[PDB]
Amino acid sequence: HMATPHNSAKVGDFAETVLMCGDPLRAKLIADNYLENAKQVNSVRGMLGFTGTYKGKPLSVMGHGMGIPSISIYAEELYNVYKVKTIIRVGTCGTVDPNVHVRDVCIVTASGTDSNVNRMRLLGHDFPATANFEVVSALVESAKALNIPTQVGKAYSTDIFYSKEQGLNEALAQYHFIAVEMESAGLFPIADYYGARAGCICTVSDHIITHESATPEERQTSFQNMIKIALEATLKL
Amino acid sequence: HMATPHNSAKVGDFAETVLMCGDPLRAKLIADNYLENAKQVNSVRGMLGFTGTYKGKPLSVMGHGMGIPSISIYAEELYNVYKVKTIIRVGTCGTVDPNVHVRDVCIVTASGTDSNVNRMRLLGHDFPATANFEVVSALVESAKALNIPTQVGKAYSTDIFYSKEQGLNEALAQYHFIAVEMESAGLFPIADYYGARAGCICTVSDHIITHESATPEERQTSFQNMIKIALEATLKL
Amino acid sequence: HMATPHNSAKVGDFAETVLMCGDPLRAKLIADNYLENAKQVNSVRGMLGFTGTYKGKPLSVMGHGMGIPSISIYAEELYNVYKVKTIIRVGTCGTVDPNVHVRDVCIVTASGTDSNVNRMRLLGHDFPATANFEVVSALVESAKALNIPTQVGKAYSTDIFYSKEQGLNEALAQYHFIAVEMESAGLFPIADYYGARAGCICTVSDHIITHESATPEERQTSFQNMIKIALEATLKL
Amino acid sequence: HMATPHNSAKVGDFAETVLMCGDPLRAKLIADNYLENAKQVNSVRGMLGFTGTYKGKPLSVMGHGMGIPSISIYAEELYNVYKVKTIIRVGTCGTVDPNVHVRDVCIVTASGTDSNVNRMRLLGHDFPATANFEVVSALVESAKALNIPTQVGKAYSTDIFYSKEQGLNEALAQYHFIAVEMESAGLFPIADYYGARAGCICTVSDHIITHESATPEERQTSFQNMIKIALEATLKL
Amino acid sequence: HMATPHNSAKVGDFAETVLMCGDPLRAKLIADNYLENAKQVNSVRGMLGFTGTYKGKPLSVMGHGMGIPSISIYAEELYNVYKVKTIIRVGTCGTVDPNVHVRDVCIVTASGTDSNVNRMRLLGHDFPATANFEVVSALVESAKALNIPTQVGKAYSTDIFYSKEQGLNEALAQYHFIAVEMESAGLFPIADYYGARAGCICTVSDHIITHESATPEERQTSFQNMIKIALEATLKL
Amino acid sequence: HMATPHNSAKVGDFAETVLMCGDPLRAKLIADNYLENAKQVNSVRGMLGFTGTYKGKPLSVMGHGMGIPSISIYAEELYNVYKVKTIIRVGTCGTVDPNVHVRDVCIVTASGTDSNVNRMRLLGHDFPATANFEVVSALVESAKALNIPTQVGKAYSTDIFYSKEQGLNEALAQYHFIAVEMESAGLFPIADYYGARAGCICTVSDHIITHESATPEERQTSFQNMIKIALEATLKL
Repeated sequence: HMATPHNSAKVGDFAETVLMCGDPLRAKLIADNYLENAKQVNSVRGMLGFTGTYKGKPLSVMGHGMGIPSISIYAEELYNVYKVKTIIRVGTCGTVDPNVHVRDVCIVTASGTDSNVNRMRLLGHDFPATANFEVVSALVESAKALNIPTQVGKAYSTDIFYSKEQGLNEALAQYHFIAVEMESAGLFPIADYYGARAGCICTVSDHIITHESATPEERQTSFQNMIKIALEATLKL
Repeated sequence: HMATPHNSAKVGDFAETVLMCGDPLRAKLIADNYLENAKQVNSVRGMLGFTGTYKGKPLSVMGHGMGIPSISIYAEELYNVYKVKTIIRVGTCGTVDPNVHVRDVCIVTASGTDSNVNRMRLLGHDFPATANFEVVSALVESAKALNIPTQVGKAYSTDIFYSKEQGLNEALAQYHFIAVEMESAGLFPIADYYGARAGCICTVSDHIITHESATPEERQTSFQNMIKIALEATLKL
Repeated sequence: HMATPHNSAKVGDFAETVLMCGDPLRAKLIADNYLENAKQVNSVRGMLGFTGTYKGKPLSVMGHGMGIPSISIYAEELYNVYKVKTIIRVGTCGTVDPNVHVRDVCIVTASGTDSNVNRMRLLGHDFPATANFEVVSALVESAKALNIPTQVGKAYSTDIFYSKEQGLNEALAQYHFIAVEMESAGLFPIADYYGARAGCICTVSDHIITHESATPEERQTSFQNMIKIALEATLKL
Repeated sequence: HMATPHNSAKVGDFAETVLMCGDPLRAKLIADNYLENAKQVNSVRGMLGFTGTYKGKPLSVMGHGMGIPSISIYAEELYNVYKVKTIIRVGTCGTVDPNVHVRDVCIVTASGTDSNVNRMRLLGHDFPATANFEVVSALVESAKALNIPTQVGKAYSTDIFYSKEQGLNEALAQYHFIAVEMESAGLFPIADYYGARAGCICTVSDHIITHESATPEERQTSFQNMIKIALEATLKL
Repeated sequence: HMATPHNSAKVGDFAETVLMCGDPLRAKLIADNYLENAKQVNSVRGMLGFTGTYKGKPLSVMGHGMGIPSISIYAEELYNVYKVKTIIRVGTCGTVDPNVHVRDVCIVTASGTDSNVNRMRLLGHDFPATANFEVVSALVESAKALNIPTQVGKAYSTDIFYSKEQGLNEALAQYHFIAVEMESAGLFPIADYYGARAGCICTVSDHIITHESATPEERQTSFQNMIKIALEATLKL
Repeated sequence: HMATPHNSAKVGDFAETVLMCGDPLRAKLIADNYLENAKQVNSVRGMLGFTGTYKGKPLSVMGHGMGIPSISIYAEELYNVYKVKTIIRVGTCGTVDPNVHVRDVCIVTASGTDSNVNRMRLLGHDFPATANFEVVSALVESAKALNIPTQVGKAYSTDIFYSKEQGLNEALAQYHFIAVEMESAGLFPIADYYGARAGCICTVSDHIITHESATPEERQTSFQNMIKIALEATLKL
């Protein structure tokens, strides 16, 4: 009998800090290239998860799939069953902000959404999906120590990758949303429920307004910046 | 350059009919054990997809991940880029209906949801996520020919696997929803948008109100029934 | 001492199968021209209802008035007090679909709406108003036996006949809604509540986008086809 | 070709003031017992309408059927096509107010609702369905002149006669709603749109909280009071 | 220990009738120029309140600040703690109605809003913020005795003075809202809760569509008219 | 002609950094006891505002009234007309969190709300009212330098001081909201619109759940601690 319907890991197999990204093959890339002593601890549904050490400190990395419902399953389980204390989401994003550019690293303070999941948690009201301040601060300070500039601010998590919605990008730009992605607004309230911590850091692959797009080489540079910031932050958490 | 951001398959690598299930490893099980001549055509993000034949007719099977946002990405791409004509979702479900029991096969005619994705398509109004009548009929007729009883009726697709919502199950039972799952309400409107076809068939693993639960052996038997119905239906579609 | 506040019929005065249309004078025309041994069983509020036989089987026909609140009153009473098992709504509709034309016969699988009644039944969520599959199938098979082509698919039930809403028609057309009327979305959830069956069949009088319109002579012919399909379907139910 | 799809009357056949009630047979009773020089001007769908004189002044009376969608059709047509200036709704109601009793006459100043029709008119915001002040005033003074006490205050128009909603009656009572009915909230905004006038007066048939119910004799007394108030008010309008 | 968190007055220091305006300095001007024996009874938060007599009858005047939340605090306290029976709001307003002009006096019968406060009182439904009919009638009659023409009809209370909302003014004009301000819709339901009375009268300082605006001398003239109407109305209440 | 309808200050009369609190008399106390060379720059509506220096750096202090609509007027004007760059709200709050106590200092990262103002800015979606990270960090370190412990996390801004809402406090506690107040959720999106910065710090006067309450002497100690944290923070901003 598995510890959860979606994870074959035993309790204790996950470290107290987990980095998560949507693509399980990127979780494997992170484990292979940045973790020592790495072991695979889950392969249910292909959602690869790993546990090793980064500069001596135990750390896990696991895929979360695409969209709020998917990350909600995995994060709820990590906090509840596996007793994880901190999850940092790592990924790519689009941007609409006029002063944010392709290749920028975005540290998320809070995330809006077009999902109903947070209204359902707070009697239909506005519940800001808010990153933990110690996690945000650790990402900011790590980036500074690594000499990597960052953008710090709001994300927007959508349920629909293939948006047909007119006027959305313009409103997001007006209020200086810096990242558009699909998961962070589902993660932060789950961390709240469990008295635990979460954050998110993303790299800008596309400017939704100007249509600038990162080259493969720029995506490599940005990814290497982002993952080093996240990894060094875990030593602080 | 991949044909889509989430699929490395070339146009033409997918048959005009695709079976989809949330777990890519179950897609592989279907391809290996029920399709002949199965070839893997996608492994991006571990979301395995295959193309082979059932009784000589080309058929594909691919994972769709968990939740409406995930299936929406994959289905939008299959209809738009790969020119798929028919998607049949296959899976397990819970039930709340007093006349539905563990091991029952459920053929979905329409699906409700707590997602916002369909309100956003229809100016905020009620948009029923409705299965295609030829697909539903093909599934019903296939089951009749295979001597397998079916329940035919409404599903409910939730964004939240780990529900904390009081009164929901009782209202679903009152109106005889037969299946609770997480994806069909996102699939059916995308098929509409592309002038294409979709349906869903599921087997009951759990009764959410009585707490009865299928054993692993029962889940295997149910799966075998369901998949035979779906495969035979594809010959009619 | 009436059995309901809106119906003087005694329990037993209605057959288990009832055809309903908005106009009570059309219910009388159906009863006079297609039922044998028809007896008037209600005239409260002018909402004429009749009971006789069609080809030997008991059948009733009654008006339901205009709009969801009106049909809700009459259908709730028919299922609850009069122990009706099957209601088939018959009527005319508009269409927005590019491939549906005036004079087409539409068999409804599910209906969207701008009403709040179904959100109120399902804790504010999306509750698809869904026709019973056996009823839909009986109507489809009846039309086939009569060599009458049909369109099968979604309707949209509006509270506002004199719409002023910009963009609605275009969105309905985009998702291939085939019929626009005012009642079916209220009928189907009431059938669900009582564990009973309902369906709807309509003929297109107007194309809302192209502005084509049926002549009076064409409306009479369409009506005759539609009512024959429904009557023959009742024999299979 | 009829002047509207629901009314065979010619332009000019309706007086500038129209009394309306849900039951067309009650419209006929009002015409038969209170109008002189009465002629029937509509019988489409059985929705009887009449035009005569009350104490020398032309006055019409017509049924409107049950529910907001039904009255919306007939009232929109009366103001737009028939150039009516004033509609007064007359009917029965329930009450929840602790200081209102069965047999009381209620003059409606504004009406709440669970319908979406008024949100759709005002960009989703709160649009109070508000009676015209001159009409309200004419009803109040007419009652004073006739020595009939009245209750003056808010109504609530519901789409669901067979309510299953918990806590509604208690909230309506807390805010001293005096009448529960099904149509007035749909009438007043249409009058607004046409720069015209509307009101509503109702007699209490039932106390929804205490379950007191008017006897047939009490219903006769209250009806005679209400209709005399309405008729006398028309002379001032 | 103060009688409320926002008011230093002792129980009884307020008359049973209170005029309120947004600007506490204007409340002081009203007390100084129109009340006899006026004494200041509150200065908490600068929200000046006063109690005196007008033509022998006890009357109070107090500021309520800007917006629904502010007036909700002060009015709730006045009705609950200070046992006030009647509150009349006096102020300035904009208009969008084509037949309303700068300097007009508007007597409010009911008020719409973009606030959520009334939906939260009535289980999410439409709750009309409705003025007490005796107050409306007293204001109308007072104006007539003073030979001052008045406009009588709906207001709209917004939370956002600096509106950026497209299409709102056009919709308000189409349904003949005569006044735009920020507080009345919050006042009237609180009066209902306590079984008390409220009304609102304002003078048009700006036409939002034509951009016409009152001169300072005209604003003084209209204010004197409006305040005299309110004062005389208090003698009838 | 005033620079704005609610403020008599000339352009330039406000420093680029402004502390704001609800009570204008508390604004006056802050200016008198903590600013040097303070001059009053506004008295419209009694909403006192002042400008001086703190430790040599220009600084203003002004009241904002009670509730989101009030602070929206003043903050919009300060950012737009007066070209303010940073607003820090200072005040008192309640708490429901089990780990937060009376006298605690709360630094707000983001604020939820039952207001509609932010949905109206983002096409009906969830828009998190989010404090600027540099401001939050300036407040946290200022407290660290002063050896004052702080709580950092979410606030909830309500429109209704006199809440009657069942289950709200329990949900706020479950998700570890640390502060309940009435304004911050309105401030943060306005700062966003103008490309500027805002934050909020409050001291807990009351525990809503335990009913523990600050003595007047304790409120004074906490207020001084909070205000010194804000003042020192302005020197880093």
